[PDB]
Amino acid sequence: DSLFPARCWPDPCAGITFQNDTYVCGDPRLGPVVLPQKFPLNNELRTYARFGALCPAEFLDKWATDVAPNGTYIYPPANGFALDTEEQPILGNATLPVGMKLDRFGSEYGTFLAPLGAPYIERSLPPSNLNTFDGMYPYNYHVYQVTKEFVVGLGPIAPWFEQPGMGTQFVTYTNVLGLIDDGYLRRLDESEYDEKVEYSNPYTPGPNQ
Amino acid sequence: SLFPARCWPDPCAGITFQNDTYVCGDPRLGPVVLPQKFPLNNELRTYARFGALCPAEFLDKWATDVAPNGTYIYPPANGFALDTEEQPILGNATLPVGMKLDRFGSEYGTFLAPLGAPYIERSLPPSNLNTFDGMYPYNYHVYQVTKEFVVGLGPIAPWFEQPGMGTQFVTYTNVLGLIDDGYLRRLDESEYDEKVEYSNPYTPGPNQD
Ligand SMILES: NC(=O)c1cccc([C@@H]2O[C@H](COP(=O)(O)OP(=O)(O)OC[C@H]3O[C@@H](n4cnc5c(N)ncnc54)[C@H](O)[C@@H]3O)[C@@H](O)[C@H]2O)c1
Ligand SMILES: *[C@@H]1O[C@H](CO[C@@H]2O[C@@H](C)[C@@H](O)[C@@H](O)[C@@H]2O)[C@@H](O[C@@H]2O[C@H](CO)[C@@H](O)[C@H](O)[C@H]2NC(C)=O)[C@H](O)[C@H]1NC(C)=O
Ligand SMILES: *[C@@H]1O[C@H](CO[C@@H]2O[C@@H](C)[C@@H](O)[C@@H](O)[C@@H]2O)[C@@H](O[C@@H]2O[C@H](CO)[C@@H](O)[C@H](O)[C@H]2NC(C)=O)[C@H](O)[C@H]1NC(C)=O
Ligand SMILES: *[C@@H]1O[C@H](CO[C@@H]2O[C@@H](C)[C@@H](O)[C@@H](O)[C@@H]2O)[C@@H](O[C@@H]2O[C@H](CO)[C@@H](O)[C@H](O)[C@H]2NC(C)=O)[C@H](O)[C@H]1NC(C)=O
Ligand SMILES: *[C@@H]1O[C@H](CO[C@@H]2O[C@@H](C)[C@@H](O)[C@@H](O)[C@@H]2O)[C@@H](O[C@@H]2O[C@H](CO)[C@@H](O)[C@H](O)[C@H]2NC(C)=O)[C@H](O)[C@H]1NC(C)=O
Ligand SMILES: *[C@@H]1O[C@H](CO[C@@H]2O[C@@H](C)[C@@H](O)[C@@H](O)[C@@H]2O)[C@@H](O)[C@H](O)[C@H]1NC(C)=O
Ligand SMILES: *[C@@H]1O[C@H](CO)[C@@H](O)[C@H](O)[C@H]1NC(C)=O
Ligand SMILES: [Ca+2]
Ligand SMILES: [Ca+2]
Ligand code: NA
Repeated sequence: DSLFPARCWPDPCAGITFQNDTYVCGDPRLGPVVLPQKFPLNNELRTYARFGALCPAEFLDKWATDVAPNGTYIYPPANGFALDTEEQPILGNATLPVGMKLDRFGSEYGTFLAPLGAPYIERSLPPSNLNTFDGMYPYNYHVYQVTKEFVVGLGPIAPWFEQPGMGTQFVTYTNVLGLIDDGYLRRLDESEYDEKVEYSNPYTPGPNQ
Repeated sequence: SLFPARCWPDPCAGITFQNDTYVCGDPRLGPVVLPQKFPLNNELRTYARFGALCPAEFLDKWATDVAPNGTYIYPPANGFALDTEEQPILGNATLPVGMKLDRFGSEYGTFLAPLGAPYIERSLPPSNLNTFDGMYPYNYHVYQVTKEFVVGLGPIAPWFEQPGMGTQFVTYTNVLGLIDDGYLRRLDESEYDEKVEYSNPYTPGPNQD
């Protein structure tokens, strides 16, 4: 393991402007120095090489507008859905059933979720989505459960940010907070997603029903 | 917990013993011994193999019979998730050279997932963890694309008491054929035992010209 690929030593942070010691190389775009060590977060991050095989400045050079602190991450086209052979996004409008569990790295003003437990690398997220903004939600990780059916854009996640992607994303037409407001999602606390059976599916009916 | 606590005292009630080393002596219920090492143990960390059901309940719901002659019933539309009009969500997509895929199953089949996808994201029955070739414990195979080729690519519908919602790659030619024609190569476990080997070096960064 370790924070950087072995090639990056002895100066892995060369080219990075230090800003704040909470983050890798002092740069919030490179995510937090400290990573989760409890289930399920550690399970979702077990396959996560933060910069792939790149070093920090190469990673920022590739995926952001500038290695300097003013550089912003560039996001994939077509809302990050994987593209078919004709460059069109693969997705469909789909009804999320009551009982389905969803999770998300990001504030509740966002519109992108994944099925509960998807690996971080399946989400094609940059390292900064693991930064903590509310101490009640370390690593900006939120878990929800569908309390009333609603329709979302549903489809595969394109590779991005030096990761393979290919999770499924749910792109909502109301942001998360709005969906909670209107009774479509409820928040789950950690006791509701800390055992294996709580990842299983009781709501989908069988073929013989 | 192998069985949900609700199934005690006698979880194997209704199951006919057939073969030892399988849960309740029934190969449809998968092996007793589950994988002990990364990445397989990472892929099964969220797997409750019957959900909240007891073995006979699970077979009654998902197979044609609890008796040994029962066979698992599979989801329609080749297991793709369905949109609000009951059409499968998928597109034809080019898999790029370098992409890593994996699969629980034999090389005569056609369904793969992105390397590292959780077992519950694949909506597979317990018997896809059965070992048929000691060279491949749990029938777990990993591949890398060596020449680009087109697959059906889409979200995985929930089935078998699991949420699904990984992405599946549905090949037009079985795995063995694709290896033989030079589209896939087999990976040794040494080639997927480190986090960096799950990252993506082949997808290019956005154009900034
Ligand atoms: N296996 C995974 O890891 C996986 C990844 C992503 C998604 C999925 C999910 O798998 C589900 C399908 O399961 P199934 O066992 O049918 O897959 P697979 O093993 O690839 O087989 C495909 C078809 O090819 C035929 N055939 C396969 N072997 C032989 C053989 N030795 N001899 C003769 N014919 C054979 C047969 O029609 C079979 O149904 C589907 O619902 C899908 O959602 C799994
Ligand atoms: C690094 O900066 C943070 C402040 O960052 C802001 O607040 C975060 C919650 C998040 O919104 C970031 O994106 C923001 O840029 C410092 O956090 C403060 O730390 C002081 C410690 O003296 C503490 O008193 C305050 O409570 C913190 N402020 C907030 C708003 O939480 C942090 O200390 C900085 N790191 C270092 C090493 O100084
Ligand atoms: C599971 O076992 C069966 C054999 O039947 C079981 O074992 C007996 C010793 C006895 O205890 C029975 O009551 C059990 O039900 C295997 O089926 C045999 O397979 C071989 C090789 O393929 C074949 O030559 C025999 O004809 C088969 N016998 C029958 C009755 O079909 C079966 O292969 C085992 N399955 C697994 C996954 O191990
Ligand atoms: C598939 O098998 C079931 C169950 O078979 C019985 O139980 C097994 C464990 C073993 O002991 C078999 O030899 C048994 O016949 C069949 O279910 C029927 O179960 C009823 C229950 O009242 C019993 O009366 C019958 O005799 C069985 N039916 C027959 C013999 O026609 C089931 O029929 C089998 N599969 C199909 C497609 O019918
Ligand atoms: C995806 O493309 C297939 C056809 O792709 C060709 O055939 C495959 C077997 C494989 O060799 C590919 O590399 C080829 O490019 C479409 O299948 C056709 O669909 C139409 C209408 O749905 C049907 O009438 C044709 O007979 C199908 N062809 C075959 C050979 O079955 C498929 O529709 C495409 N899927 C999407 C979502 O665009
Ligand atoms: C972004 O900022 C660049 C200059 O940043 C400064 O120089 C670099 C080398 C670092 O030392 C950094 O800490 C400094 O703040 C500009 O050259 C560039 O044009 C700016 N980008 C935009 C889009 O304006
Ligand atoms: C999904 O629904 C939204 C809102 O109703 C609509 O704007 C969009 O075109 C639909 N997309 C598909 C693929 O049906
Ligand atoms: Ca719990
Ligand atoms: Ca290795
Ligand atoms: Na070096």
